[PDB]
Amino acid sequence: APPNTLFLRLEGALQSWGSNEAKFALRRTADAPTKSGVLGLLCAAMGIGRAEAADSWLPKLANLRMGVRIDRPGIRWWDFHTVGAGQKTRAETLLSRREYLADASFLVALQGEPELVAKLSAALAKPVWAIYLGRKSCPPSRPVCEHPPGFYNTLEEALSAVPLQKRWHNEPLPQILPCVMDWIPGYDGEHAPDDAEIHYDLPVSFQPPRHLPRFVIRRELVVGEDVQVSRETGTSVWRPKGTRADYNNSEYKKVRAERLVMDHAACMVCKAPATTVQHVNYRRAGGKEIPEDLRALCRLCHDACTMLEYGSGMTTNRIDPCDPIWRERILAKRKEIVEFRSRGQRFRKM
Amino acid sequence: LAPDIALCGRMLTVEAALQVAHAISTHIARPEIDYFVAADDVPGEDAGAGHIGESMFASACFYKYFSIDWEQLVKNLKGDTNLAAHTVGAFLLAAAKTNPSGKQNSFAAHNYPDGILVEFKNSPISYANAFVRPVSVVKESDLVEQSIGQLSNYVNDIRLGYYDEQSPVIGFWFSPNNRYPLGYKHSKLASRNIGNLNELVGAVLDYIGGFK
Amino acid sequence: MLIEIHMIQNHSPANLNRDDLGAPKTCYFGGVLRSRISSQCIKRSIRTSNDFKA
Amino acid sequence: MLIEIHMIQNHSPANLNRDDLGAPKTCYFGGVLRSRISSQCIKRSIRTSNDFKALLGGVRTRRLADLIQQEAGETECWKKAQEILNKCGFKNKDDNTKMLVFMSKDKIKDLARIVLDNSLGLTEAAQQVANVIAQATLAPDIALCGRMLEPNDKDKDKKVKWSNTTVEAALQVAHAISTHIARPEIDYFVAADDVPGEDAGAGHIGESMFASACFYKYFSIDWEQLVKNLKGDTNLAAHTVGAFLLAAAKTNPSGKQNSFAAHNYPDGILVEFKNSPISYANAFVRPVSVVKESDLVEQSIGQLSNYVNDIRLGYYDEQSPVIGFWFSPNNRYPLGYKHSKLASRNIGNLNELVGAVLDYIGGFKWEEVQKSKAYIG
Amino acid sequence: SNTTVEAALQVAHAISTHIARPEIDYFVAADDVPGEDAGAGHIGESMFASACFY
Amino acid sequence: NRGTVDFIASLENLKEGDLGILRKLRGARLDEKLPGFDLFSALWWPLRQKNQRAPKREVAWLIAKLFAEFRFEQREGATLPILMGGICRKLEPKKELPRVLARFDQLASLDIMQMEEPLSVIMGILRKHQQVCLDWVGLTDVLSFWEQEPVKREWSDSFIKAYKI
Amino acid sequence: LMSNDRYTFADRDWYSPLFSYLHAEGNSRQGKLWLVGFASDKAKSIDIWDKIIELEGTDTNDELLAQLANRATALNAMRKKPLRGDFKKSVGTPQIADIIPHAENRIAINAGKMTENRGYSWQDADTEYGELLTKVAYSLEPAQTVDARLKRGNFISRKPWPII
Ligand SMILES: [Zn+2]
Repeated sequence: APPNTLFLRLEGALQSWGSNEAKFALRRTADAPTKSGVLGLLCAAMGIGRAEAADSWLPKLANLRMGVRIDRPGIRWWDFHTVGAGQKTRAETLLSRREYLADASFLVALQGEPELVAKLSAALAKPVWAIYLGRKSCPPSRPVCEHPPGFYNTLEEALSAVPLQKRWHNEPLPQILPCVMDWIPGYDGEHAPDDAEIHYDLPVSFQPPRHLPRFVIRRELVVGEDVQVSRETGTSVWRPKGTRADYNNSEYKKVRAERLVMDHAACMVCKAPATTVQHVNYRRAGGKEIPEDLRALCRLCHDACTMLEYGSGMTTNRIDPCDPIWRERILAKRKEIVEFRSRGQRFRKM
Repeated sequence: LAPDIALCGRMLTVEAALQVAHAISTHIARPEIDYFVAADDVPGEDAGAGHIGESMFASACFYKYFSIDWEQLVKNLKGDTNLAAHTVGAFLLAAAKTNPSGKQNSFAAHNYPDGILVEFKNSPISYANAFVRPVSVVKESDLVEQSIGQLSNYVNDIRLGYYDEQSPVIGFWFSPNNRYPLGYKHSKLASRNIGNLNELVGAVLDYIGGFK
Repeated sequence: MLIEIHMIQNHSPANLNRDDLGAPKTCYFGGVLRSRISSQCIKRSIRTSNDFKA
Repeated sequence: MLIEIHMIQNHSPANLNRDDLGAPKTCYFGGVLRSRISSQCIKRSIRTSNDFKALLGGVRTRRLADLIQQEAGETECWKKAQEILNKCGFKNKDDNTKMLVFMSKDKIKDLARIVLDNSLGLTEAAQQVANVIAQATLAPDIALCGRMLEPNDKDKDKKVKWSNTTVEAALQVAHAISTHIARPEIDYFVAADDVPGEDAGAGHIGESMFASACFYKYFSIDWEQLVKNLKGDTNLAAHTVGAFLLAAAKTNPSGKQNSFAAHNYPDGILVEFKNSPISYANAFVRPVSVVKESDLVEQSIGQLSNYVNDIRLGYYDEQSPVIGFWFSPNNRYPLGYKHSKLASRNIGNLNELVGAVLDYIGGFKWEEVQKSKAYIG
Repeated sequence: SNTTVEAALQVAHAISTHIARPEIDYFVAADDVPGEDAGAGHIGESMFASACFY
Repeated sequence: NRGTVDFIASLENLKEGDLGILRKLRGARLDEKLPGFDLFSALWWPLRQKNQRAPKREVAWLIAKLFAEFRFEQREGATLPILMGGICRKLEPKKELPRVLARFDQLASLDIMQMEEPLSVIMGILRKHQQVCLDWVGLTDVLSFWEQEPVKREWSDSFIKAYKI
Repeated sequence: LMSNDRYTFADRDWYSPLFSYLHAEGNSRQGKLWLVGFASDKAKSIDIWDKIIELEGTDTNDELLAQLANRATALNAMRKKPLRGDFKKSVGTPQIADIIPHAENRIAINAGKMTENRGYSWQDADTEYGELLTKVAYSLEPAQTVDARLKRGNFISRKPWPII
């Protein structure tokens, strides 16, 4: 089946779709992408300049029906923007305020002719020029060409075949999804209904910018009956590995014996029958260590090594007994253990 | 034919190439206040009339995003590809070693980036969705390493989901003396992890067309 | 071709952008408040710079 | 050319800077709580010291009429001096106080000779004192901190003409931050009655707050800006640079010092000449934590050396290198862990360090630049 | 009039030259006249320490 | 956890001699005196070699010393913030309550090495108000995972819930 | 455009003229009301906007309507209060001023009910600031201690105060 509709995902950290009430200094977003807004994004996708687009490309593109579904309705944030005149000639500074929509997501569906939709979707996979969201200081956070086309039906049906993506586990959700749709003719309701508002977003020209009124209707959707909630992919919260060493799984129990044969049953520093193994590099533990990470030791020398690294703040690189810099401290601790230990206490505890 | 007009745009058609976006921090904003007092050099010891004021400051770890249109820049220079490459390198140096001048005579926050990633792709994107969870600091980490780790996780997820389709992506992760690698294994999360700004500029320039 | 540059930059306690009142510029993303340095502030620092003049 | 100074200091339990509530000043860095000394405290405590005495050519006050009155030895013109100052543009804020004016101590004689003159009017007197105030920007302390004087105009009758009263600063002092987490503590005090016979009893536990910290301090001086600020005096600029370094090395903010007495000294001073300013505060995004055997200062210096080495290997360009000297008291604390040395010199005396700094800056000598003496009073 | 005199003596707090080791003393008061020795209680807590001060 | 429960049971299995051995060593490290090292090793090492999520050496040493000087019977639902909230809502709110609140709030800015003495102060306050029970296991887990934010949030939330009854 | 003393920028001054027009032979319904507002200082023009209002309600008490036509002063008094109490001339909390234009745009959805108190009230509108003042307080008092929790609890309770 030939494609009928086209899907656009508009979501970023900041975005702003200006309205006609922005006349002198205060620039305001309306609530949602407009027809003239998205049909400058499509025009910049196929590389059509401000001239040569009004006479040819705009009338065919304006012959479309589009609807916007709103999730994360956005929080309006204002910005104090100053333009420095000078740095006519004066040292004056012009002040203005600009409005942005923070943390918003919009799904736009444009329905029309099949091959025009195919050309538009082919253009969106590699846009000719830079693509932003309303103003050039607002890049998208998700790819615009993220959902495939299809031979769907009228805009309410086209705004139901997209899942509602989430981002983390306890992400709050709205039960209602308001949607804004273009009015539809048909000669039964040939006159505009009572609940229809008027928007000035029908583009004709861009360099001497020209906009025409367009009747706009509003509807609603409910999650669970029309749109199914999806789930996030990947991992968001990042934590260091930090694998605590285990002395009970089979892999470490075989690696330890392999190391105890690699050194011929001799403690490394004092050269006595080794009964234990001490790690050096800790960033392999949990059952993935290599025999080169481990060094064989006896009870006295490993107790001295444990004493020497109790509160030293060593995370991954621990004491290496083969290092000839740690020899003196290990020998002194061994002498202290020989002088002060009591075998009776250890024999009594076990 | 000046670089300052073709790349940045008009002084005050001539469509530019830069897409400097708003720099948004990767954690909870923590505004702090300062109670300064305009002290008097002459002692006087009379007529106090307290001079308590307030000035707000903050400290944050910002994620900054930039884009450059190569075709638009080339059309702006009408064919001087060497000049275009030189301007790209100059911007790569400048945007890395330049800070805003707001209140730097009292705070002097002359810090340097802790990691720059240069990518080439067809569609545009911004990794702002990586820090949808504010970064919480733990015992064996700092804020910078955790921000870089979250960026690595998002890059891993994107390259697992959005890749192939006869369009492989290329990364050029950089860090000063490689103190902050972008993840561990996973094909190093990008191409070569290099530790010098000049090497990064050279790598990008030699990737674009084998320039100088 | 579309070159993209991403940077992570930790800053000392400072005040690099201001509202009309004096506070640092902020924004909202992810359910919290985040400190923000505006787009037109960064473009003005990159332009008219001694690095970009040399 | 920029001269940067990075210092590591450790302080005894004290309270060198407090807010309106009396608690020591803190801040947030790296997601943890640090301890802070405000930059305006460091600048004031440096410029008002026994080491910066010869270069204190500026003054900051609202009572300029009192200065005019004390400059003479008669009944003076105190009321009409305040009337002239009201005519100037230093209007009373909410009909109270004045506006801060930074001016040289040299040019007050012109103010005395102009205000007292009777062969003129109030408007011309106001214009003349405004003109001489706008040309009082030649002092070592005004050449570093910078100035910005702007009247509210609410009293500008389009009769007093003003000029370029702003002086671009040459010295940028950062807020000092602790290299570790902040641990504030509360000292509890009771004021005791001297009379042995009280015949009463009631709890009167007071509340004082203090903290001890290892501070990292950062300074920056623009050499080319100092020449323009001082109109082209290389000797005066060199003397100011040397005296500022010597004062910053051996001074502390005079906070609650009669009860805590925490006159400590830095354990490391690194002075570097650069083309663009760089701060090393990112060394301490990970806080310094003590271990079984460690100085806090030694660990802090090791972290500083690690980050300095990382920056030098990372942001390296042969077009403009950086050369720096590292000073410790009798080489008590070497830069690092006796490995990966970076500093081009290892000084062990502060005077030799200042002499080497001046020698690199202009080939001057410290015993030679002391001849450039500013206003002392 | 002026009732402020600048102090000519600076005294610092005395800190020990080693890690402090606080200790607890468990006193119990004794009744001189004999009574009932069935859980006399009064296990007290007196904190004290010995240190080499600077 | 199970290593923590076994560790607490082993600590309560001790007699007066070993408790005195641990009591003589308050304010000291682990690598200083041989009898304390031997006793703690013989009490802790089999549990560490069996259970992978046993408490770390520093945390276990701190709990051992605190149990030595401040012997409290193990009970569930008697966490430190709950008892501090129960005690704190009995004093005047002008002088004493801010002092005890500051003492309790000092703990958030300390790491695990420099925390024996403030915890000893808090447990001395608990002992002065005739307390004979404590949750050693929950305190051990909280100290094991301390630098995180949710653990401190739950600590302060439990304190508020006990204080505002 | 600028926020100064005695004015905090909140946008959409629809509440200002809804007293005088509803006081002189205008207390009817006549369908829906439409306000056209042009703002300028001396010679320089600042802004032009318009607002539609569903006004099919009944009459209203004069006191509550006069309190409604004082929201600019109420919000300025909200913003001017400092964090811990310093007075003098402080700008109060500027972070509150960033969230005011979003909360006022949510209130303006139910602007017909708000005027005639037919389902809305000032105390009903005070609950809109609760969702955002918690997010502001998590930034203003970021410590995980106990006094910080009490400070957040006291800061959350800020509401505009109707004055005439
Ligand atoms: Zn051995």
